[PDB]
Amino acid sequence: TGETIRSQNVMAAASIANIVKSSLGPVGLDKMLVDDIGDVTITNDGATILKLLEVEHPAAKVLCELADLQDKEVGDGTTSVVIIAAELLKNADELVKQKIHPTSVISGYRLACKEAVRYINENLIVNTDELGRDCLINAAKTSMSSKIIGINGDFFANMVVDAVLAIKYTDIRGQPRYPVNSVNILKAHGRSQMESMLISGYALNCVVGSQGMPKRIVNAKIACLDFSLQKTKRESDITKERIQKILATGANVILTTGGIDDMCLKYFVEAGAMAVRRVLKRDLKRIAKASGATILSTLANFEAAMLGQAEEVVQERICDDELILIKNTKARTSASIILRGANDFMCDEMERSLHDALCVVKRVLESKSVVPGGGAVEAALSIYLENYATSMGSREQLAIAEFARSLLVIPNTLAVNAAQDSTDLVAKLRAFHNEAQVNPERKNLKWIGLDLSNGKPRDNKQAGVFEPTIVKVKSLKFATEAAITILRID
Amino acid sequence: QNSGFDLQETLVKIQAEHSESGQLVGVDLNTGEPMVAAEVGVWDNYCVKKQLLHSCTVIATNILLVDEIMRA
Amino acid sequence: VYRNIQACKELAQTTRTAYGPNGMNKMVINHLEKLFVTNDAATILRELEVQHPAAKMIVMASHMQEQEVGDGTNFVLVFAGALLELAEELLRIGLSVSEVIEGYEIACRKAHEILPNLVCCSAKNLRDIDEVSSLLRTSIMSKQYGNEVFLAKLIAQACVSIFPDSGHFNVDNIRVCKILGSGISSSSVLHGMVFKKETEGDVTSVKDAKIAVYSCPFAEELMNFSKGEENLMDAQVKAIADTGANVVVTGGKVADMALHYANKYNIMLVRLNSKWDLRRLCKTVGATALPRLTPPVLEEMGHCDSVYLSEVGDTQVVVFKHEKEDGAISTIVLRGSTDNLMDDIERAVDDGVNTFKVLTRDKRLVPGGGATEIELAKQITSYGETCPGLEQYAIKKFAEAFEAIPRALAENSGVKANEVISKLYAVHQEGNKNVGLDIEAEVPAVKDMLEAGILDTYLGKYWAIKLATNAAVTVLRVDQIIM
Amino acid sequence: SGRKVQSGNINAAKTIADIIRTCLGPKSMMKMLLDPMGGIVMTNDGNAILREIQVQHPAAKSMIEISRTQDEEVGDGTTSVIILAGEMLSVAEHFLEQQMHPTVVISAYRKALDDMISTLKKISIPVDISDSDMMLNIINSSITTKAISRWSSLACNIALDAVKMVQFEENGRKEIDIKKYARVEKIPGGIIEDSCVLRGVMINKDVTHPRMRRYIKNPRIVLLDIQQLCEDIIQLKPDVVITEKGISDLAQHYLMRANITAIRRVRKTDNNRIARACGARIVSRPEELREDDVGTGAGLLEIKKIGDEYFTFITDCKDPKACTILLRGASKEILSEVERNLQDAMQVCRNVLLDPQLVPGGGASEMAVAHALTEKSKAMTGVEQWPYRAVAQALEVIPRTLIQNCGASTIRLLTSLRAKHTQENCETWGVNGETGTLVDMKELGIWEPLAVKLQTYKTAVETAVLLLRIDDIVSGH
Ligand SMILES: Nc1ncnc2c1ncn2[C@@H]1O[C@H](COP(=O)(O)OP(=O)(O)O)[C@@H](O)[C@H]1O
Ligand SMILES: Nc1ncnc2c1ncn2[C@@H]1O[C@H](COP(=O)(O)OP(=O)(O)O)[C@@H](O)[C@H]1O
Ligand SMILES: Nc1ncnc2c1ncn2[C@@H]1O[C@H](COP(=O)(O)OP(=O)(O)O)[C@@H](O)[C@H]1O
Repeated sequence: TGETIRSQNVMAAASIANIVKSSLGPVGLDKMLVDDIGDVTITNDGATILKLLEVEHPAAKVLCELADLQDKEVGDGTTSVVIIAAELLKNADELVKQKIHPTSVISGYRLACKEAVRYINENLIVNTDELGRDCLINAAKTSMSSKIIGINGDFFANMVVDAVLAIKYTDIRGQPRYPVNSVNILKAHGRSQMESMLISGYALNCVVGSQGMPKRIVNAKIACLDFSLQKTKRESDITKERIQKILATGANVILTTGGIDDMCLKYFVEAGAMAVRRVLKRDLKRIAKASGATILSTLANFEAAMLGQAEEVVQERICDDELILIKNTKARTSASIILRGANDFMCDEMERSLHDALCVVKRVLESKSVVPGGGAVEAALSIYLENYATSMGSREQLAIAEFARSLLVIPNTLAVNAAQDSTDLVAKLRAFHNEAQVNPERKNLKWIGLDLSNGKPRDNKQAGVFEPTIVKVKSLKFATEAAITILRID
Repeated sequence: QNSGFDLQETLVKIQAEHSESGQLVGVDLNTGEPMVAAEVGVWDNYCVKKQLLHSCTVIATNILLVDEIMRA
Repeated sequence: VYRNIQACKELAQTTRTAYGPNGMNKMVINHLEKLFVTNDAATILRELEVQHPAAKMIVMASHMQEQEVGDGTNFVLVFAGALLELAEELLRIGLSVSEVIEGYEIACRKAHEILPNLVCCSAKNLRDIDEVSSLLRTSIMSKQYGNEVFLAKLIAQACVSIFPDSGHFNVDNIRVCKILGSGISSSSVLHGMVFKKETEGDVTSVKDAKIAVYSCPFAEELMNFSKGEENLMDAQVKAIADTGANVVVTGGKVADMALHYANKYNIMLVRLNSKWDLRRLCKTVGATALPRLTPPVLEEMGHCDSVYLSEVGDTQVVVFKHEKEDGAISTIVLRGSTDNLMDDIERAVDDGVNTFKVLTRDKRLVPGGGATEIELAKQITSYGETCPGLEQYAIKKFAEAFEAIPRALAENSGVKANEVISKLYAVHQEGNKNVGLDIEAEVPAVKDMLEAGILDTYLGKYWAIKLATNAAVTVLRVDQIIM
Repeated sequence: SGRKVQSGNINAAKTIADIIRTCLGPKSMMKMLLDPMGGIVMTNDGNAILREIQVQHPAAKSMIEISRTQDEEVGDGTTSVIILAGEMLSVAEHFLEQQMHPTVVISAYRKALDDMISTLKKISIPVDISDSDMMLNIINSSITTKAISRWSSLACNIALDAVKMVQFEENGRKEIDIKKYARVEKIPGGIIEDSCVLRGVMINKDVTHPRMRRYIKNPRIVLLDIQQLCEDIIQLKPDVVITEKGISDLAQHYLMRANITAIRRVRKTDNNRIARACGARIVSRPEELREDDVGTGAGLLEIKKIGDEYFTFITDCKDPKACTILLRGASKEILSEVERNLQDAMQVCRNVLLDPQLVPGGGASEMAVAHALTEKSKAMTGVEQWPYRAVAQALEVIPRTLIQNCGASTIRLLTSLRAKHTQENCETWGVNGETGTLVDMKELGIWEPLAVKLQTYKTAVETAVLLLRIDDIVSGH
């Protein structure tokens, strides 16, 4: 038996959401995806789960398409948007069952979405200014928590935030922009990480180039190349004439990725050029875009003012390892972090934590408008929208009420995946957010979210759990659009 | 077996003990070890053992001697 | 043998939820099809006809526990069920039945001597009504709702503190009379057996009287027959009026001419005699039943002290007070909207009286509410590794069998059992014996159970442990029977 | 659905584990495998059973693949990881049905793994490399109870040279080693005593007409994959240049004009070892032709027609990392076992170079770490102490199965073995696998490398947490 195909679509959507429900959050469980030929796949994020799940129901295909489209906008919240859409579908189906026509439900959902996006815009945070120091620090620590390095967390936090702030660009529109690839890793042997000091420029741990670099040279021009300066048998043997010509053009520090010159020592005390093997392309491109120079495949010909410049070069030993201090170039791209220790393998979690801290910092640096995470915003809008709906009086009152009630699934799912009873966490969140509006003096309480590590409510503006406003706005809009499209079906 | 010990190991130990020493050694139902059964004081009735032999032999012989069960 | 363990497991599971002050009361349908709702474990055990012999044996053990301690049966069932579950696990490991038998026996022996080191005894004596108040609160609060304990306990202990003489008590002295009507507030403590009568021609000032006991309740020719019947009943009432009798009882209804005849000789026609009253009355007055109206004599008569009608409680009730002992019997008037919620108060009062009697037998108290069980479990499981051999497994399972009690008590209050038991075990090694499981808080929190005053008797748990271990051992000693 | 899928995962893991749970120890039982035609084969190596068996559960396939990738990486111990993972997943049942989330169980498993690693590092007895007597003792501990018991004497010295002839100076001082660069030379025929070891890469191929200047006192091999290139080779004038194309008589004349010796039809498994041993380089682009074309190579070449067949001898190589190890005998039925057991010996030596230590065998290490974990669980509190104790109580399968497939009763022997670890401090006793009785393993003489034990425990814990992390199998069925 079967009837009301609308309910069938809603149930298909509910099943699709339940497939991915348990993976929401950083602590989500994995899914093992089996294809027809028997291969398996393990992943945490549900975006690739939707991209890999074999959907067959026409109704669920719409949710898959909308989630994929959401991925193309900002690349986050696909699990959240699918879950929110499914909750909306269930609640709208119940409203239909209680003799409310879907048209009024759709209108109420549209009004609720507009009211939510208007309410959020006046209760977000733009404090990611120059005065935001501790927030970034403990955001990095939260992204780096549950680790043995918590004893000396503050030093690594302020080091990484100084490194990320000191290297910012300024694009055409004036909005600051950050490349993650700008900063790289650099291992060291000996003492542990507590003595690691940030390097103002790119540093390569390899053979020593030359001692001809002074304490600080007035001009250090990056004449990067890609060939090996080797004697063979505008020159047939590329050792002297080309380097002489490039120095005549004004090349101070000629970079050689390949082998060093046999007689480079005499030429490096009068010109001060560079010769170190195995220059990484990932760092070569970054230093080229930093100083402003470009890689020259050939020199037999632009070369005087096009090459980049560096303010000073320092020759010193760091953690019993010689490093090249090509720093303070034209554009801030050249920087590195020394990893004091013994090897990169024993500090793999340390470098991964540094990388994820850099990522979570660059998420909030761009899109200066930011909102608290950990389900805080969902609870706040859930409190807002019930009071908004009770003042309508039309037939859309129940639609907006159910929208508000279903908007709480995200904190509930986060609590469920966090191994705490979602009832208590959600109730505590709602209770804290209630006095955030009925009590004007307790206004500094909206930024209360749930902490996944301890399973207790906790302020996240001070903690640093943050999200771009655009991500949540687009997620809400797309969930509402998908819900409306499904409800229009009959 | 009823005390949870190995059925054959205990019997092997008891047989070895009785073979090497003429004492009538028996099983100890707290450690699964050959026990002298005289100092411990676990004596059994003589007439009971005699009647046991007499009963078992006659019943076994009578059952072994039957054939062609018939529905009277 | 696993079938017996299974039957015992379901038996324990059936009544496990009723443990503690948050018992999930069940609906009971007796053979006469009465809609009956209660939370008492003994009542549901009585109505359930346990068919499996192992369940029958555990039920007999519980009955023996109730027969001489008066309370704690549900503890016995839960503990025996836990013991049998852990014994099943041990058997599946590979242990022989005998090994776990002596392991359980030695564990029980050790527990019996560990227990008396957990005593916070009674203050001074059975007197000081306000003290035996705090002593009697725990059992009443456990059986019936925790809300009404403050009054029910006071009522139940004021009546029992009347006669703490010579250190001898009898539960049958503390009787309970069922009076329908208003709420429990109007309930109070009276003295002497009490029930309701019909007639009003009664005298209050009565000395030692002569009490009747009944074992069986009640053209011209028509006028002649009526006159003959009238004269015959005249002869019957004159015979009952012989030897100067003043009261008459009957299990039937009243009669207009009969009440006229009783009033003529100033006889109180006591009626509404219950089928539960005929022989308890004889026991309390030393009388005997009479078949008909012809064989009353001076010898075959009862003797009371004072008979009158008291309108206290907004109802007319007759009272026989100041009997041969002059202070032996002491009833309690109960008031409730309906009977199904009145018998719950009755059985709670019975359990309170039994606990008071146990206190009379011994003044030792032990911190309840999961305190003593977890302490015993910790002590025994610490003693387990001090004993090399195959009995350590049984000893540790016995410690877990203790552990199973606060777990059930927590589950009955909607709290995660694992979290609360872990917290209790952790805090019980420093925040020692007197700490237990708090009920009011929905968070899995703990609280000391000495300032809270929730304590239960020592002999109660001693006998409960002994009987439960004996039941578990004696049900583990069977192997099979075809059925 | 929900937790039932995880229960099914761990049930499949448990059954695939207890298929071969009896096939370990010196007294392994023999499984029978029958193909769907009537043939019957009996085996004592769990890898074979897991190979020819067919499993319909993806979790079982994942565990089988884990056992596989653990086999090539370290060699033996393939059944121990399977048993340990199966038991840990089986003991996770009790907590999963108690409605506790898999996250806390996984976290408790991770702390337990850390504690076991610490305990193994603590209990390990130091061993110094290059000592031949205790090296032979290790060979008797591990390479024995196999088909090499009467042929282990030659395997001892073969491994003794092999561990010294694949040394790698990559990240530190000699601690890096590999197994697939040693130039194995397996040739059946003759008496087994002809096998030996030589320093330098060994090449089965040679020129068709060796009537030329083939062996020179300084072979500087140049790799290549044309007359113009023939003259361009003279840019540094090497003595040997190795290619992978055929050489003709006119080509040979060109070669002695160029004073180089080319080779043909050489497998890449030979060319890579040649390059590693001699440090050769490949270059053909005229722009790339620089001073870095020809690298210093070997220092001696020899021509030998060993076994009336054309061969090439390359000794005194620049890098003594791919040297010549020669295998001789009647058939290959044992020499492959010799190869895998000398691989185990090389792992012994490499871990001694990393951690110079050994651990007691016969379940002594398992019981010791179980006691350490159980005593450590007393102090630590929290809801997660139950899995922390359960892993310790479940890791004791190895002594349990050792006693089981020996005749002796498991329960009493295990109880006595525990009793000999808790009231005694520095004992670390174990169970004898032959007699099924308790014996001090430092007297019996059974030891295992730290590398294999650490790898087994880590892989078992990782497999357990992986199969507990898998929440759904929904991409189809
Ligand atoms: N550090 C954190 N603390 C609390 N919540 C977090 C944290 N990181 C991510 N989340 C939560 O995870 C949810 C979805 O994140 P994610 O799974 O990365 O995106 P997607 O679902 O698109 O893959 C967000 O709603 C956010 O609240
Ligand atoms: N406030 C309380 N908190 C925890 N436990 C309590 C409380 N009050 C009573 N109890 C427990 O109730 C138990 C006995 O009650 P119950 O099992 O219902 O009936 P019985 O008295 O027949 O065993 C005692 O073990 C006591 O510890
Ligand atoms: N003679 C022996 N006595 C006791 N234990 C042994 C003996 N030989 C091997 N073992 C045990 O066998 C284990 C490894 O062998 P086994 O489990 O059979 O195969 P695998 O090496 O694949 O695990 C070791 O842990 C070792 O303790």
